[PDB]
Parts: sequence; C-alpha cells; structure tokens
Amino acid sequence: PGIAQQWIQSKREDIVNQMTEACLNQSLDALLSRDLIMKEDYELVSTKPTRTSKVRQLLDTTDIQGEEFAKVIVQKLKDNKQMGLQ
Amino acid sequence: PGIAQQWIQSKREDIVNQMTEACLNQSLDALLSRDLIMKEDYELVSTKPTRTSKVRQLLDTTDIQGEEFAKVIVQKLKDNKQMGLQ
Amino acid sequence: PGIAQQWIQSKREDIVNQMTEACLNQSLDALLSRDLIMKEDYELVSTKPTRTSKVRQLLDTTDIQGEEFAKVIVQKLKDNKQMGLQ
Amino acid sequence: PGIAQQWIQSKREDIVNQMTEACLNQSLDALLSRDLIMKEDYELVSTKPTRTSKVRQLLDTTDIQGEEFAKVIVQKLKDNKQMGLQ
Amino acid sequence: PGIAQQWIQSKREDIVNQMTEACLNQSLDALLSRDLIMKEDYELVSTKPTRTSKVRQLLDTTDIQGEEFAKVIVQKLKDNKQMGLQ
Amino acid sequence: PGIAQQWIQSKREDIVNQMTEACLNQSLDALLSRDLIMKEDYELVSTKPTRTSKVRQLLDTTDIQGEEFAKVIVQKLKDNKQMGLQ
Amino acid sequence: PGIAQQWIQSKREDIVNQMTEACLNQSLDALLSRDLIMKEDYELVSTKPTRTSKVRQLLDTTDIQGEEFAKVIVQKLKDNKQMGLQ
Amino acid sequence: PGIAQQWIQSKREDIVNQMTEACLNQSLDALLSRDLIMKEDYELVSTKPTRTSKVRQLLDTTDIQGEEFAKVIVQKLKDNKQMGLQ
Amino acid sequence: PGIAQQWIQSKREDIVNQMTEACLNQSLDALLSRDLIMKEDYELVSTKPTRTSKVRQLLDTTDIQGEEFAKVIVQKLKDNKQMGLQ
Amino acid sequence: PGIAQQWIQSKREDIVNQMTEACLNQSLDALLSRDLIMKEDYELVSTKPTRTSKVRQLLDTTDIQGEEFAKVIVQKLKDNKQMGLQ
Repeated sequence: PGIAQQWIQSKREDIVNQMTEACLNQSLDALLSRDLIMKEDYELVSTKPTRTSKVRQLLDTTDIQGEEFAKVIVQKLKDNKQMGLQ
Repeated sequence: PGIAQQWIQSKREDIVNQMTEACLNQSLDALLSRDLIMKEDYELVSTKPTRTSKVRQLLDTTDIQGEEFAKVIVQKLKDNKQMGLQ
Repeated sequence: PGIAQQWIQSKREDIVNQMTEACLNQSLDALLSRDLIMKEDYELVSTKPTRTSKVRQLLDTTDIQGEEFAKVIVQKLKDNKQMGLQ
Repeated sequence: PGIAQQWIQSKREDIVNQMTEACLNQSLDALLSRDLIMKEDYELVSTKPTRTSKVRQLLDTTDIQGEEFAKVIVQKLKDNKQMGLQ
Repeated sequence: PGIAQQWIQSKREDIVNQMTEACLNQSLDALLSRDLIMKEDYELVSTKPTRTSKVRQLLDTTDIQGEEFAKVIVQKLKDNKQMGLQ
Repeated sequence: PGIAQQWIQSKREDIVNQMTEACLNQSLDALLSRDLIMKEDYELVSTKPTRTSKVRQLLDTTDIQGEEFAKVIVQKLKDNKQMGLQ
Repeated sequence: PGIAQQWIQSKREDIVNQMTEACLNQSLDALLSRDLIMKEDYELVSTKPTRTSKVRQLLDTTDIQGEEFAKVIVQKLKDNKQMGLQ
Repeated sequence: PGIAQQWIQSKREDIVNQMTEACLNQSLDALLSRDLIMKEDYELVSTKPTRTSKVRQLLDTTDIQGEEFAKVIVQKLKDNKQMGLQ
Repeated sequence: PGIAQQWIQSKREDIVNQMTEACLNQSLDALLSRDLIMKEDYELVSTKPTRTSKVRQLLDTTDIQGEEFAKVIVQKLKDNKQMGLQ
Repeated sequence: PGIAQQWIQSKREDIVNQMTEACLNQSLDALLSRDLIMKEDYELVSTKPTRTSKVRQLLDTTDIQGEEFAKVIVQKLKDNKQMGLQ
C-alpha cells in the first residue's frame, strides 16, 4: 500500500503525460543523491529510447520501491509549478 | 458474460490489429490508476516482445476480469478517434 | 483493410526510401494538429535514431490506425512534388 | 486536455513553420523568468542544431507541461504581429 | 518442399551471417507491399533485440510460408551485390 | 533507381570533396525556388557546422527525393565550370 | 562504495545544475591526461547534444569508475571557486 | 572450473558495477580480433538497451566460454587503471 | 571467412581507435558510390551519436557484407597514411 | 600507444589552454601540407565556433591518428617559444 504511494498510483495517468523528461531527470538523478535508488536501474530507465517508457520505468519502480522512495519523489514534483496534490 | 464485455470479445479481431501500442499503453497504465488492474500483471503484458501479444495479453485479461474492468477500457478506446461502437 | 490504406501498404517499399525525414515530420507533427495521432507515440517514432525506422514506425502506425488516419497522411504526401498516386 | 492548450495543438503545424527562432527564443527565455520552465530542459531545446526541432522540442514540452505553462506562451505569440487566435 | 525454397534452406547458414539488417529490412518491409506477409508477424520479427534472431525469425517464416513467399525474397537478395545463386 | 540519379550516387565521392559550399548554396537555395525542396529541411542541411555534412545532408536528401529533384540539381552543377558528366 | 565517491553521489543533484560545461570540459579533458579515463568514452560524453547529459554521462562514469578516478575529479572541482566540500 | 576464470566469477559483483561500457566495448570488440568470440553473439550483447545487461551478457558468456577466452579478457581489464587482481 | 576480410577482423581493435571519423566518412560515403552498400543503413551508421559506434556499426557491417564489400574499404584505408597491412 | 603520442596525451590539459588558435592554425594548416591530415576533417575542426573545441577537435584527432601524425605536430609546437618537452 503505502502512504507516500497514495497519490502516484492514483494519478499515474496524469503523471505519465504531464511529467516532462527533465522534470523526470531532475528528480531521478536526485534519487541517486541519498543512495536511495540503485546505481544500475538508473541506466535501465534512462536507456529507454522513448520518453513514454522513460517516465514509466521510474513510475513502476516507484510502485515497487517503498514509501521512503516515493516520499522524496513527490516534493520534487510539487516544487515544479505543475499541479498540486499530496 | 458481462455488459461491458458485449463488444470487446465481439471485435477482438478488430481490436488486435487496430489498437496501437500507445493506445494500448495510454489505457493499460490508466488501469493502474484506480488500482483496478493488478500491479504485477502489468509487467507481464508489457514484457511481451511483440505487440501482437502485448495487446492480447491485455485482451484476454479483460476477458477474465469483470465488467467493472472492461467498462473503463472502452471509453479509453472511444476517446481516441479510431472507431465507435459501445 | 481500408480505403485510405489502399496505397500506403501498396507502396510501403516506395514510401520508406522516398519520403524524407522532414516530409515525414511535416506530416507527423501535423497528425497532432487534429488530435488525430496520440501524444505519446510521437516521441516513440521521433526517438528512433535512424531515419529508416523513424519513417517506418509511422508506417506501421498508419497500418494499424484507421482509414481516418491515413486519409490525412496521403495529401500531405501529394502536396509535396514527389510522386502521385491516390 | 487544458484550456490554454486548446490552440497550440490545434495549430501546431501552423506554429512550427511560422514561429521564427527569435520569436521562439524571446518567449522560451521568458519561460525561465517566472521559474516556470525548468533550468535544464532549456539547453536541451536550444541545443537542437536545426530550427525545425528547436521549435518543436518546445512544442511538445508545452504539450506535456500544464495549462499554466501554455497560458504564458500564447500572449508572447500574440504580441508579435504574426496571427491572432486565442 | 518448394522451388523457390530450393536455396534459402540450402544456404541458411550463409544467409544468417551475410544478410545484413537493412538488407533484411529493405526486403521484409517489401514483403508487406503485396500484402504477401502478414501485418502482425512483422512486429514479431522486428522486435527481436538481437539481429541474429531478427534475420532468422524471417528465415523460418520463409521456411513455413509458401514458394510464392520465397520467390520474392530471393531477387531482393540478388539485386544487392552480395552473392549470386538462384 | 531514377534517371536523374544515375550520376549523383555514381560520383558521390566526387561531389562531396569537389562541390564547394557556395556551389552547394547557390543550388540548395535554388531548390526552394520551385517549392521543390521543403522549407524546413533547409535549415537542417544549412545548420550543419562542418561543410562535409553540409554537402552530404543534401546529398542523401537527393538520394531519397525523386528524379524531379535531382534533374534540377544537376545543371546547377554543370553550369559551374567544375566537371562535366550527365 | 569508495572514499573519493563519498561526495559526488552525495551532491549529484548539486553537481548537475552547478558544474558548467567548461568546468565539465576543463576536468574531463584532464581525465585523459593521466590516461585515467578511456579514449573512446570521451567522444560519448562530449557527443551528448544537451549539457544535462553531457555532465551526467561523466557523472555516472565516475559512479562506475574507481576511487582513483573520482579522487582527481574532485580538486578539479575545488580549484574552481564554486562550492567547497570534500 | 578454469584458471583464467578463477577471478571473474570471484569478483563478478565487482565487475558489473565497475567495468564501464567503453571498457566493456574496448575489450568486447577486441574479442573479435582473434576470432575468439563469435560474430553473432556480439550483436546480442551490444543490443541490450541497459548497460547492466550489456556487461553481464558478456559476463556469463565468459562464464561459459573457455579459459582461453577469459585469459584475454583479464589483461584488457588490468591495463585500465581500475583495480588489480589476477 | 573471406579474403578481403582476412585483416579487418584481425585488426578491428586497431581500426576502432585509429580510423578517424572523416576517414570513416570519406570511405563510407564512397561505399554508396558503386551502389555497394545500401542506401538506408547509411543513416543508421551515421546517426550514432558517438564515434565509437559510428565506426563500429560500419565495422560489423563489413563483417557481414561480402568480400567484395571489404575489398574496397581496404585501399580507402591504405591511401590514408595511417598504417599498412593488406 | 605511440612514441610521438607519449606527450600530447600527457599534457593535453596543458596544450588546451596554452596552444593559441594561430599556433593551432599554423600547424593544422601545415598538416595538409604533406597530405598528412585529411581534406574534410579540416573544416570540421575549424568550424568549431569556440576555440576550446577548435583546439581539442585536433587534440582528439591526434589521439586517433598515428604516430606519424603526432611526430610532425610536436616540433610545430616546439619551434614556438612556448614550453619544451618532447
């Protein structure tokens, strides 16, 4: 389940066609800052040639990683003036 | 039987060679928005290397899942200007 | 089958090595003008590094999308002084 | 969908071959004025060697960013005496 | 048996490591020109990640499809200055 | 194949290191005179920083565009006292 | 793990939007001075068209190369008056 | 077992996240120099989209190929100033 | 096997880090002069962003194309004062 | 490796910010005197708008070209009263 994952599964159809590739990559590179994502799934989500799987290979990784994963991907998506829901 | 499944079995031969892979994936990722499909059959239908089973592994999953499953896969196939039958 | 698709499958070997990448992109970006192609298969056909799949990932998308799709890709290929067959 | 995006997808084929590179850049640099676009997709849209992708890498970024993004790119395209539609 | 298939099974070990992927794809896309191959095995042979099965998934498809299939795959392999045997 | 393209593929190695950048540009700008090349591949061939791709991005564009394209690029290369072969 | 890599993964989100492209290139060309980086990954990190991957294709290369790699990339980032943390 | 394979299975977890993709490819292309690896598993290990399987599809190929295979992959990993163990 | 391919597989590790990108392109464009390479693998080897695959996507194409292919790529590498072995 | 290249990789960080653009160009034009560099990489290194890549696009070309290349670029850098190391 998860408390940080109350919303990213709820608006996954929102966050696939609204989170741009740099707002993807300003956060996904930030996931390697706390050693909080792994250091070899990064070149599996970045190596996707299209962006529609470059965002979703993160978006199922955040479905499987813990709530301590998604609690830091969310304010990196609220600091961008995109849309606001916690 | 089903009321939402009155049509997807009726035009399964239509929907295999007319529903493209992104119109597949704009709806199949939307199935995880309501927690309405599961979170581990998704990487079983997306991991199909060809598209002719990437669409049909959804299309038998919607044959087995309920009418509350297929009632939301249908207007995600009517909003796309493809073909119209309810 | 299709009536607009009477010709693009007929001369697919013609249209792969004769439709240039800008005549590709002057029409493929025009497919997003009527909301007539999707908004996330576009960065799957444009992200192809070579042009020989940058044209064909459209050319099978127009094999799977309807005749209302291919009826607008054809006069965008007849306004260019390339070759004329409807 | 979007209300500010009622028009930029509607006339994307217009705005690719009519919005010049400085009317591109007088607005795209203005997107960094409100911290309203990101500060590392800017050198991804400006680094495109041709102009036909220097305008469109903005034009799909405005397809994915919100209506608060496109509501400020539009009067920066109406103050220029080019063409008028809201 | 087959008369057009007198040679492609005879030099299958030749044609796997000598027919390059574009000479593969200049002919395999040409197989969809006469509606002569199907329109959903194409994205099963192209979706092979390696080329050593991207050529052979055609090369067993031409073992199972008729002599009217292989009679058109052969001069698309003789027009290329590669090797000549009918 | 082509009848006007009997020679430009035949002497492409000649025409890359013998057609200078202004004899490139006196003809490539002349291709926009008949609306005979497109109006957004022009700033893709001119934006090449080196001349060795500024000539060849035309020279593969004339490999893909028709014989009505190459039949007008040839006497713009025979009026210049460079070399004569039709 | 690494002792020189105690910090570059720690402030990777810092070093992506603060290390400029010449402070990138004054150090990345200096990595070829000791034969300490390879001589064919250099034109893979420099060939990135945007700077946001021109810095990060080094920044994951320093995640995978040893602590003898990152111990020389760090004082080339402390001699520049940018920010100081070892 | 093997004598050259005394170490690559011993530090496979080391060599997956420390051997970079060009130090992968400076050696894996060198394996085709002695005709010592095959000429159609090369485009099966290079076609892996991520690097974490682009290195390991070599790293199990060197688990199955002989000690004459691994005795030449090792000094191509000791000439690089990475880490030293025979 | 091949007689012209006695050497290019023998010194592939030489020819990857010694054949520069213009000595690549002065020969690879010359391969389209005799209609001797194809006209749609050219924009697959040139579209490689790095040079280390821009040379090798030719160097495996010459591993798969015939000895009549490699017999003309070799004196285009001996006329350049680089290194001499037939 | 190379014997003439014992030093230019050793002091590449020296030679990037110490070899001025005319001492670049008095030697790089001299490389076309013996037909010793090519005649179409010259307008790829000179067309670099900045000098920091106008010197380095030579400085990796001399990393890939032979020791007969670098043995003549060195005394053209020792005749200038700049710094002396062979």
